[PDB]
Amino acid sequence: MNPIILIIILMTVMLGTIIVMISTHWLLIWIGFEMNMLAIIPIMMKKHNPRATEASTKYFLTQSTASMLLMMAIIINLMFSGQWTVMKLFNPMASMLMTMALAMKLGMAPFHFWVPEVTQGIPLSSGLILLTWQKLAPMSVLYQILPSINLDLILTLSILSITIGGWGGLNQTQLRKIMAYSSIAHMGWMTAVLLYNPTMTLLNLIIYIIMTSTMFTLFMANSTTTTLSLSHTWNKAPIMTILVLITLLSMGGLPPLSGFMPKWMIIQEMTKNDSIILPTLMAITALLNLYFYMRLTYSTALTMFPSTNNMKMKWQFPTTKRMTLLPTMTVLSTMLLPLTPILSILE
Amino acid sequence: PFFDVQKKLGVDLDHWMTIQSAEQPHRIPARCHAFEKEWIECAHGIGSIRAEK
Amino acid sequence: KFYIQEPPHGSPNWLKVGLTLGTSAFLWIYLIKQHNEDVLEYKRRN
Amino acid sequence: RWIARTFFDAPEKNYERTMAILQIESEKAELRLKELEVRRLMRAKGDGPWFQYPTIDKALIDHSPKATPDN
Amino acid sequence: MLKYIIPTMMLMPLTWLSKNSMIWINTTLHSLLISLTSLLLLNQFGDNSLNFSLTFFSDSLSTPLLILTMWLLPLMLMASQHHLSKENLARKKLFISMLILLQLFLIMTFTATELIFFYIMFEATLVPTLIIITRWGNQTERLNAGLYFLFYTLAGSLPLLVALIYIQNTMGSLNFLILQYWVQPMPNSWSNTFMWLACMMAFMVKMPLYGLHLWLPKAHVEAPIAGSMVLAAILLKLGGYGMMRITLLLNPITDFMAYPFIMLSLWGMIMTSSICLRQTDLKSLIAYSSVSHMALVIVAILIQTPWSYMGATALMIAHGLTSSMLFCLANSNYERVHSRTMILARGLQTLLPLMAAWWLLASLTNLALPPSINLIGELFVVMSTFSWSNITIILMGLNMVITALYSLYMLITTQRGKHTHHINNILPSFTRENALMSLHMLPLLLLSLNPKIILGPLY
Amino acid sequence: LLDLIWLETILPKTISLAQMKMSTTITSQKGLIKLYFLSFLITILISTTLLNFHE
Amino acid sequence: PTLRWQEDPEPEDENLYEKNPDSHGYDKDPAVDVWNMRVVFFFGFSIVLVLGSTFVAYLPDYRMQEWARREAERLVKYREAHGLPLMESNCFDPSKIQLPED
Amino acid sequence: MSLVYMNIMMAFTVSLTGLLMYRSHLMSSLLCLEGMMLSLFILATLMILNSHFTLASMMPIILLVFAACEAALGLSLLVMVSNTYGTDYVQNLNLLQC
Amino acid sequence: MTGRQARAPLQFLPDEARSLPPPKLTDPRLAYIGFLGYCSGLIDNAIRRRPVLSAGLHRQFLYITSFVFVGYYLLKRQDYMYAVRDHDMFSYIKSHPEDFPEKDKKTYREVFEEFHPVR
Amino acid sequence: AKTLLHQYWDIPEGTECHRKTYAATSIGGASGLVVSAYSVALKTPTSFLEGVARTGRYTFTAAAIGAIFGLTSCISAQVREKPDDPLNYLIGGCAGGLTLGARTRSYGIGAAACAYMGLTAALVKMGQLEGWKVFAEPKV
Amino acid sequence: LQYGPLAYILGEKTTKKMTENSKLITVDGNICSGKSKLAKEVAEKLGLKHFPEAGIHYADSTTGDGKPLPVRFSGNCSLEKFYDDPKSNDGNSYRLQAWLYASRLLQYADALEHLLSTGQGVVLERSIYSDFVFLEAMYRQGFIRKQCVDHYNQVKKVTVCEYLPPHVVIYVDVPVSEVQSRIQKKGNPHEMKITSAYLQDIENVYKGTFLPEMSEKCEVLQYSAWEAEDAEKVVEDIQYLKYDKGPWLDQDDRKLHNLRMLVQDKLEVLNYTSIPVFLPEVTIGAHQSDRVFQEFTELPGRKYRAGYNEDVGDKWIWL
Amino acid sequence: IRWTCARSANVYPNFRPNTKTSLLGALFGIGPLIFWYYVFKTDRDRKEKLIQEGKLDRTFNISY
Amino acid sequence: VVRDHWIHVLVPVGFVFGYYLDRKNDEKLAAFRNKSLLYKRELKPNEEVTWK
Repeated sequence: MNPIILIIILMTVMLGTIIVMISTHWLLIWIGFEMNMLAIIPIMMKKHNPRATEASTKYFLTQSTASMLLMMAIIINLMFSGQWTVMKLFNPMASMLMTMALAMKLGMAPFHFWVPEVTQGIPLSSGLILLTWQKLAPMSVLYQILPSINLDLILTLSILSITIGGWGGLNQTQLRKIMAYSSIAHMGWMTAVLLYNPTMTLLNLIIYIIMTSTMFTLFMANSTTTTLSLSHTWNKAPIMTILVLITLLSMGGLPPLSGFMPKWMIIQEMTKNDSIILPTLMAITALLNLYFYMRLTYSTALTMFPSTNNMKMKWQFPTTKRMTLLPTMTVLSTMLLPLTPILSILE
Repeated sequence: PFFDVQKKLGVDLDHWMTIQSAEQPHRIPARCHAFEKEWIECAHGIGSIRAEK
Repeated sequence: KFYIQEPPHGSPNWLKVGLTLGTSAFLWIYLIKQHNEDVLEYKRRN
Repeated sequence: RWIARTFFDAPEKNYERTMAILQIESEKAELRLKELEVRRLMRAKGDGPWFQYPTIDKALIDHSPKATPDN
Repeated sequence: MLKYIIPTMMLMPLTWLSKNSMIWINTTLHSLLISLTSLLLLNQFGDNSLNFSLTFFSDSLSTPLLILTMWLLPLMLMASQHHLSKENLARKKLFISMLILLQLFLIMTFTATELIFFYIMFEATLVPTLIIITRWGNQTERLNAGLYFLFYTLAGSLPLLVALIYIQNTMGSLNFLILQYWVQPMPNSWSNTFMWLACMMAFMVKMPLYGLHLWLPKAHVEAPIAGSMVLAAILLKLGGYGMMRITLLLNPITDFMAYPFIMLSLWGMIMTSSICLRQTDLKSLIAYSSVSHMALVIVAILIQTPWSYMGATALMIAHGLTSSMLFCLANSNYERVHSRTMILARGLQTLLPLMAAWWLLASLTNLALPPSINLIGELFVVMSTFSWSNITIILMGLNMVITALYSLYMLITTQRGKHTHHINNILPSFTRENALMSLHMLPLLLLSLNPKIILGPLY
Repeated sequence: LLDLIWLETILPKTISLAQMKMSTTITSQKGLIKLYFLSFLITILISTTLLNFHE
Repeated sequence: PTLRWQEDPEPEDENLYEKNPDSHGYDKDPAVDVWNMRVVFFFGFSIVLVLGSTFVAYLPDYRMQEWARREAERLVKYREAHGLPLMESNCFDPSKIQLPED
Repeated sequence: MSLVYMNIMMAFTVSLTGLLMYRSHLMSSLLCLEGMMLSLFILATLMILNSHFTLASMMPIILLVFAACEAALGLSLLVMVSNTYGTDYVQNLNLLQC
Repeated sequence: MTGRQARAPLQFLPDEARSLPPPKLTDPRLAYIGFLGYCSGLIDNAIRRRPVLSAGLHRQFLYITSFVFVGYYLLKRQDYMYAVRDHDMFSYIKSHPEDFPEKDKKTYREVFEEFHPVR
Repeated sequence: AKTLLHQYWDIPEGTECHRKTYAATSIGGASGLVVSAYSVALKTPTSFLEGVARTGRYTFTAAAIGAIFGLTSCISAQVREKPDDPLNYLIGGCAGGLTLGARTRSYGIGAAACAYMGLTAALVKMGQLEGWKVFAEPKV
Repeated sequence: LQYGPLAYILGEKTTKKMTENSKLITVDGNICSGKSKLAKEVAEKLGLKHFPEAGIHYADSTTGDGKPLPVRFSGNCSLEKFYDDPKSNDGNSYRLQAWLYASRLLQYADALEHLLSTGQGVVLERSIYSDFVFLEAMYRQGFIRKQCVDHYNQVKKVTVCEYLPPHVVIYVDVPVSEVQSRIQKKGNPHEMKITSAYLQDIENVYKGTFLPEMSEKCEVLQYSAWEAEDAEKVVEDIQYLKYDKGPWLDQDDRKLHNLRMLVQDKLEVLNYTSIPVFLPEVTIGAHQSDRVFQEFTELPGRKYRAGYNEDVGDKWIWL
Repeated sequence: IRWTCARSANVYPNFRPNTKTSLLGALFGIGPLIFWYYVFKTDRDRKEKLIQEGKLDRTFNISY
Repeated sequence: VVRDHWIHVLVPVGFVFGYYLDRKNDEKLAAFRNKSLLYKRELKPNEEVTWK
């Protein structure tokens, strides 16, 4: 690693995502996804273990076949009414292939098998940047191409994403796999409301990016991969414990806390449409994806595990880790309940 | 979010590649030029649902 | 005194604190000026 | 009488507060019902200025006499 | 109301920038000042409810529960040491501030205009008590206790959100006057039955009813005194007040669809009075006592007589006082001997000579001694249910017989007859516990003198 | 009998055992590649021709 | 042949008496315990309880009760003087109805 | 409809199934990905030649160069896999299990 | 809902947002934003092991100033968005009187609703 | 799939019997083929004949559940002759749960599947009776 | 602190702080044989700085105030109790051993940071490699359960595999009876209670594994017993040592920058000290750990970030 | 303490759902409940039909 | 005596501030001042107000 090379590759990730955002041409959207891939591969393998090798291999294969299936859908779009305009499509087949390519690219339950495996063997900075930008970049495209999608596609992907991201997570004790299963569940939530009012989807994108930044920042502050290490960081610092409490319960989404606002507003502009059994099923699965948060809390801050010494040694040294931006994102991620009418900040 | 840096900074970096019936370098038409001109002017400032129907 | 050869800080640098207080005073005066201009615009227009 | 004078609030004040809150939230409820009906008919018909997904723009379209006569 | 809200916010940094050996006096003093301030609320009169402007109002049903809550807070705040009076300064301030924030969401929940605000503050009432009982539960299954607690209350309370957003987006806004004054009778579809089942089942979870009553007892016996008294008194009677709000809608269908809930409530009242006649673990008998009285409350709510609502609110407030007191007595006995069981530490008539008078007075207000408010509530509920049906009075008096039986068995079991003369460690009573007793039983008898306050909106 | 053991077998036990079984059958997969791409293949086929999405 | 532990025998019981026989409920600091007893009886009973008793003993006419008493007395005397029977039934005007015909 | 498009899309789907199912080596899978790449190249190029869509004929050569450097990154990853093992098999990847 | 002059680029606040009255000084929402900024500075002093409520006061002043500034701009955008939603709604009501007729308000002397008592 | 669910609900209920049970067997065979496809995609049964045995087992169990479901639906329609009450599909779902418990050879699995399938089949008839939309408005 | 990538771009490399005195020399001997005498001799006759023996309280000696903290916090090691009873079932051998592993690792990281930070080369004594040799010989006497040997092996796997080996190792050989005579001439009775077969097993493993595991990583100089000052021979054999092998030949600049940013913020170094396996001979219950942490906060110089600490300064909290 | 731990928390483990325990639970749990629900149906049918006929003693029956 | 201890005086300041803020809220809700049909008298006799 060189810092010049890393800042240049960060600039290329920024450039690729902005080209995905701004370009009215389909080729440049595909080029933006590809440049995002080509730059995000050496963000992984920041170490040199074979873990990152296998992880970047699996990510590259799924990422590349997603990109090529997107190009397939675009060339079918030009087989029909032929112009390079980001608009309503002209085929249920091309829209079908495009939603499946963006579900492979995004992370979705028939295609979600690569996400926990790729998050197991990478450093936390690489996992943070891949989760944030790879859940950011296709949402702009779906926000653009919404008016020509069969809802069976999006809704089956969303329901299955919420229930599989729930049911995975009870058995996994790696922190990265827990965060990845939470990511699959929240992307199901952010996919479900796409054909109804996408302002909710982009606001939930803002909220979830803030939440993931707080989570992986609070795991950058202490090199922890298991919950036993979280008990040792209970022993060495007390304020990390109450922030794990409040931020994990904000991932849980309880009404005094900021993570309830993306669920609640979705249920609002979901039940002004006359589907009701689908909101109550989704929200029962939202009750389901809180237990692994809860046992994570019970490991960290509300029970007191026995601790190894040399924390006796560590108490001399300061907590001199740098934090990128922890407290701003923390209290923005937890205390954003009474700012409900900031929905209108988006459109 | 489909941003509008394309329209705010004003430099049409991409609008020439986009449709047919643009400024070709040697001024030659495509196969369905007049049909595109009529369809684009039919669905220009229309709300994309009654433009559909 | 009391510290073996290593204070990382403790004597605070004066460029950073002066920069933060200066840009914060700049931001206060800018927001008061912008608010005055907006109230002037509303009371002119209506 | 003294407790009613120095510590409490008048019944006329309470009554006009009730009439004020009912007037305000009656305006709220009627605006909200009109809002949802306007939104649903504007999606169903598209005449309004809201659900206009961006169509083809003709400002880049410039006609000129080409090389081929039948264009 | 905001003048009754903002000194609780300003009471939060009091505990933080009060120094060592000083937080206790300041918190107790200023919470009692808030108790005077809330005693100054009672102004409500005649025709309408009392509006505390647009965000807030109070019926004459929320007012006694609110004054009860802010009176119960200093009682708890003095109750909650000697098991954490030797812990750390920062964690002690965190505990006391969490209790104050819990009170703040209790008052937010009782003073609600819109049911969405009510639901947000309802699960805001939920979240701190979780942390308190899980962290200081003082037994090896407090994990399971808090886990069952939060999962039952969320998994039941969740379709209430969907139903309330539905009533929001089909019939205007959600003022209680404008939920009132406009509600058309919704006829007997099956969707109306599902929506009624959603709202009523969410609050059935919160009461609890008989089918969901094992929610309670672990979350009392594996929980400290503060979370126990807040839990029992304010959370169960808060669920009761929530159903008293929301039952105004859906009148022509609750007649046809409210028969089985009356049924499960009655049979569970009988079986719960039977289950707390034989158990050990003294703390749990009061928990199943609360389950029995809340099943009686649910019978009273789902029949819809003004007599029934007056008896309902009287039974709510009187049982809140009685159960909070009797939990404090069981706490005192456990601080004497660290057993929590029943058959072990008998005697205690010789020693602790005036604590027996408080056990007697608590067990007789649990017995429904007839000038007390408890028998007023139980009596008008029995009157309204005999007007509802001519044969249900056998179940009511059977509850009465077995309730007297287990309450007086609790009295003559643990504190009657013989010291086991191996105990030999207990010291005589402190002034703090007797001060908490005089905090308990003076308001109950003063309400027994003047009970025209606590009867409900259908006075 | 009736309260404790049967009410704990009806409301917690069936739910919690079902969650444990579905977790240990979904997220407990051995880490290969060919099975994941064959799952993608049968997802494409089961979306196109069995229960249609483009029709 | 192992212990799995390193800690003290839990707990270390300290009787709150036997260092201060003049102590109230909590810790052996002799001044602030007297301060607590003074604040709980003066600012908890002596200024709260009896003042609340005098406050709730009399206040305005709750639910307009004695107002309704005197109003009913005047109304019964009024309707006895005007010859019509007290409590005219059909509280809403039977001329003010528009029945759905059949 | 230009019936050749039917057989080219059929060959695309055959290349896609060849990308998905594979048992022995990752190299043949990446090579069938290259074949799928060439399929999209050929189909888009035949359309742009037939329709006389003459201005934006950037597509075949640019799709070519970009997905070729994609294949270059894939070759670098496969060389790293063959470095960190004896072989480059589909198996011997049974660490990092789901 | 969708632009409504996305033609007419993104335009963080348009010039018609000066026609509405601005959010005033000491409005309660920006006061809550300032309280959240103070709590953010306090928890920043709580992450590193410096003494809380002290030795960070320039950071307190900077955080509160920046958050109040950003919240002021967001409140202006919020007010513009709700105002343009109201203007579009009432203009669409004015543009089509045929589609939304008013109810004939029959008084309660002639509204028949059945009774269905409770016993 | 779409055509067989459309021909399921197009037949009135009603006694146009054993066409409905044939449609229910087709429902069960399709769902069993779905589950068998995912299972053979995620197991490596080793060998191929064992995989064919697993697919045949899953498809025959699901087809038998759907068959006895439709049969007791038809019998409840013939006996009670009320086309509205969801108690008939409560009987149907509990019968399907008992057949699932019979073809797994257990007790509590069959009882829990009786409860769940009875409640869900009652909800299916009930939501078709009132009219609850498939997946969407999707309008406003 | 002025560090990070910004300092790496302002000042380009760290190869400018080189070479031929900036080096890692390590004097490894047996207990009371290869000691600070010869270490200070080569330090003052090579122009090169010295680190003391990594004892128990070196973690308290290297930072904060000069006073070593009591053994309720730095302990619970009790080195004299290890020399008294290396058979107590309460657990004293391995807790001491893991504390000494943390001590050796801390002083090794300090030496690497000081070698990178503007020279000028350092000497170590009884390094981490001799530390695992020492514990494996302690297991050759058989005082520790093999489960705990597996634990220490896991610690050795995680920690050691990130660092560069030292440049040279001066091995000192003193026979068993001579160390017996020296420790009898010292006179500490707790230290006099040590046996001789333990020391024999130390020498046997220390010659049988350590010197084969060097293998031109940490190029060696093997010296005899009375070969001591004799400073001319050791200084001159360093001066034409002919550095050939070891992974110091390939950095080139980048591993040096990554090691500078890995050693600093030393909690990065100490993230791998508690793995954990939870070690029934080592771990501590909750209530003892809580009262020990509260008493550690109730030390006057160690509470809440001694850069910002009151009662010493700094009169700048800005009112 | 052994008796209390056997009596309180050793109930639910151990257990197997058998035929006898299931029949006894369904005999003591839903049986008397549906019994009292049938007799409340009976009494409410009688009261509803009687006051729909209007032959009740409600000359003054105020406190309902 | 105020700087001797100021911790004990905080919540009366908070209660007076909340009381004044509720008075300002009721002054902000100053519509329907005399326009009822049940409480309807003229401004009398001094100055143009009937409740604050």
